[PDB]
Amino acid sequence: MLAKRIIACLDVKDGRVVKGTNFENLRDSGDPVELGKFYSEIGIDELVFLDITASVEKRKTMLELVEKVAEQIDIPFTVGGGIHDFETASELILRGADKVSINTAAVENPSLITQIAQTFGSQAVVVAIDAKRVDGEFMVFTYSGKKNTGILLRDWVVEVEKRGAGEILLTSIDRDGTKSGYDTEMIRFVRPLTTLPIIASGGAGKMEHFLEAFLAGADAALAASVFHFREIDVRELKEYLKKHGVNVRLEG
Amino acid sequence: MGMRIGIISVGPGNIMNLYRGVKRASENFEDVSIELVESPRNDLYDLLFIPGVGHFGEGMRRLRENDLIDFVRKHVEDERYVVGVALGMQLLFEESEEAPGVKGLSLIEGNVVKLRSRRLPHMGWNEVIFKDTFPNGYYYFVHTYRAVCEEEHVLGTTEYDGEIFPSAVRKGRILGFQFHPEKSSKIGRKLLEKVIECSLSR
Ligand SMILES: NC(=O)c1ncn([C@@H]2O[C@H](COP(=O)(O)O)[C@@H](O)[C@H]2O)c1/N=C/N[C@@H]1O[C@H](COP(=O)(O)O)[C@@H](O)[C@H]1O
Ligand SMILES: NC(=O)CC[C@H](N)C(=O)O
Repeated sequence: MLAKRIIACLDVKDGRVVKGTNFENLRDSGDPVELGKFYSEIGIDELVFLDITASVEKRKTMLELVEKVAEQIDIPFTVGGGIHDFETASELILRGADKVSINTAAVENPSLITQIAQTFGSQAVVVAIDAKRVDGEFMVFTYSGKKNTGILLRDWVVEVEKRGAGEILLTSIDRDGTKSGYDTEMIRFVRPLTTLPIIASGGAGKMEHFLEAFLAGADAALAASVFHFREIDVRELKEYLKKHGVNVRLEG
Repeated sequence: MGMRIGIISVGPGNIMNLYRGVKRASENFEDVSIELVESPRNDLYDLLFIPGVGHFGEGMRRLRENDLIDFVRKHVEDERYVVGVALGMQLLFEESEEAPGVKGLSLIEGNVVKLRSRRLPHMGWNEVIFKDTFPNGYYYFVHTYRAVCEEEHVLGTTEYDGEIFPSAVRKGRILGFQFHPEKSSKIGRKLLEKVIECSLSR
């Protein structure tokens, strides 16, 4: 039976993990390759490298990171942040990324989803969706959670499946970084609309929150803050989830 | 006495992931070399991997154009280990619904059919139960099609969405793995080490 996945998201800037971490056991805690290896070692199921960098030098630095990571990592990883066209997505997948995560450029050109899927398969395409309640409606936001597109979440989720996406990374802009819990209402809202796997994102602060996301229908739960500051231990979390009936990958 | 491992590198898909996983599995061995194989102009390897991610038809096409089909057969006939990974495992059989009318390597009797789930591909970590030799646990999968073979050739089984299918197969010294051990963290490394050991010890 398929495992419900625990995913770590690493914010990277200029080929380095932003802030560094609290893992003084590492030789370098801002090195994406060493940190990804550490997460594989402790039981993380997949990695997302999110490039929040703002250089003019950004395409090359992301390519350097994918090549560095693909050299040493032994679990699947997704790269995202500023992937604006097929050409950028292609170089990243060819350099070794298992998936690319696209958001703003997918909204502004939905055929980009199909373009990537047609060359690399639907499994290489993650569409990141940032959503927010506006006047009692779930709306899609682009430009780092910033621009209300006027597009309804239910319309976009369906369109994203038709265009050939392999997976949805669903972030509630209200919960991002608050450690208050995932937006389980939004997850429940999206679950019957699509048969695609849903990655819950934004708000995780405690072990109970990962359980809530799976009860709400997510196939995976992603977190950044709670891992970066070492507030939740991956193995303890997986043990907690298994005692509560969740099928997780927990090896001896 | 040195051990030569070959990895067919014509594709489709990212074959360098398996190359790096195999040399990771090889670090504690000395005198083990790993080579990328794109032509039959080589001496036979002790252990030959057939990787790939893509369409069954494109997998066979690239094996055909680079004159590797008889090279693979020479390994089977000389009782060297041949290991298919992911698409490479499917190429071991006779045909697939993914590529109607395309002939596979036909090294193991059976065929390849679409999984039954309403959600395809089968993608994520799923449990593999082995009859022997390899470690039970969760490996990483990404595939839409599955093998159908006789029970004697089933080496490991996995259940996805109610359907039990062969996630690993064995016929003599031909092995196939439907998952990606090079993307399966610690247990994938122990599986690849065990494959190397199987060919070092007969
Ligand atoms: N930190 C940033 O400055 C930033 N900049 C851009 N992003 C997002 O990345 C994506 C950019 O994609 P493109 O439009 O470039 O394709 C969009 O989702 C942006 O909103 C950013 N988001 C970062 N972290 C978010 O918060 C979640 C973690 O939550 P936590 O467990 O509670 O800590 C992550 O999954 C992300 O959704
Ligand atoms: N993802 C893959 O390409 C695996 C091999 C084959 N195309 C399948 O879907 O089963």
